[PDB]
Amino acid sequence: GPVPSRARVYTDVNTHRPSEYWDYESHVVEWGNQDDYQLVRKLGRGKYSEVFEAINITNNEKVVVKILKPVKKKKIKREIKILENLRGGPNIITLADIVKDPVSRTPALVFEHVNNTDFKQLYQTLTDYDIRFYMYEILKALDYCHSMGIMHRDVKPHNVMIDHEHRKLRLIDWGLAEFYHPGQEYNVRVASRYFKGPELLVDYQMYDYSLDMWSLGCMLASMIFRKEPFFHGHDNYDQLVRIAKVLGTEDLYDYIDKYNIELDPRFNDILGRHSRKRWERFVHSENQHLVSPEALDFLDKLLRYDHQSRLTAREAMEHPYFYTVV
Ligand SMILES: NCCCCNCc1ccc(-c2ccccc2)c(Cl)c1
Ligand SMILES: NCCCCNCc1ccc(-c2ccccc2)c(Cl)c1
Repeated sequence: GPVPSRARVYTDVNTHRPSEYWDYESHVVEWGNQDDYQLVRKLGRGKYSEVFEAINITNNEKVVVKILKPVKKKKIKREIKILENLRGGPNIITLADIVKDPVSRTPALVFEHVNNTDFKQLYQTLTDYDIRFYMYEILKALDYCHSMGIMHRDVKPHNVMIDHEHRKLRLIDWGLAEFYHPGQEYNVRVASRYFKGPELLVDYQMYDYSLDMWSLGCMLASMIFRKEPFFHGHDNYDQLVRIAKVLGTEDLYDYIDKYNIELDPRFNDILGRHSRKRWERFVHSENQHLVSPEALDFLDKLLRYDHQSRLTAREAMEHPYFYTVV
């Protein structure tokens, strides 16, 4: 069968902690008052959620209310426990309350308000420095949650809120987040298609925090190259082919050989043969002002098939690409 794997960092953080920290099914939820909050407007719509801007009428402070379609109670408890565990961590969205609607029998999470600036207008005003600045803020969030034994598993631009006026960044939507336990086999149906790590696509279940580092690499490539998304798969199988068109098929076979992975038969007629591309091939007139040798070197160390060969969040923070940031 497949060769086992474990995280190179924070491997045993949950092993050395008591069950109260990671056994989310045993966590006791305590509701606040739904009457403290007045809904203002709809911000977005998720698979099993609706996000609203609200006002806490007891202090006249704006908040964010995430109403959850309670399709799986276990999943709601997981998200609540993780949010409670990470509360106060750098650039982590702050869970301020948990409320219930008794008539519809619906739970809601109340968060600190983040004034998100428009992402489409944020493009082409962003400089090389801004990308390095905001990439560093995301790394602080990831190094923190990984150090807390938690994998986000849904890193993408939709899950990163930026208040550009105050240079404030928050990593949000911890609904797919999970406790890392060495040796555990996780569900590969996590992250959004374009941000899915090769481990998920080849059905390698013993993954870790390094999955978030791949997703972060997809975001960096799309920002510096002005190509959204960077890896444009039309399905989960085609997503690996899009990756293989860049990283090449040679290294892909080295990765599946190292972990003794069996490729799904669906990859037989679509994978083909692809040479390893130079990152400099993606440089064009519209993006060259955001690209540098240090950005390319950093990108090359995140976008690796081998999850163990990717920079951890702390190693990434020490990369020359971030020498210009505080
Ligand atoms: N006269 C009472 C004024 C406050 C009314 N409360 C508004 C309110 C009602 C329900 C909810 C709610 C909706 C879905 C799930 C969980 C909670 C909220 Cl956030 C707010
Ligand atoms: N679901 C709420 C919508 C949030 C939109 N996110 C805006 C955003 C803007 C820029 C970025 C960004 C900045 C620097 C480097 C890479 C990415 C992100 Cl992650 C996110």
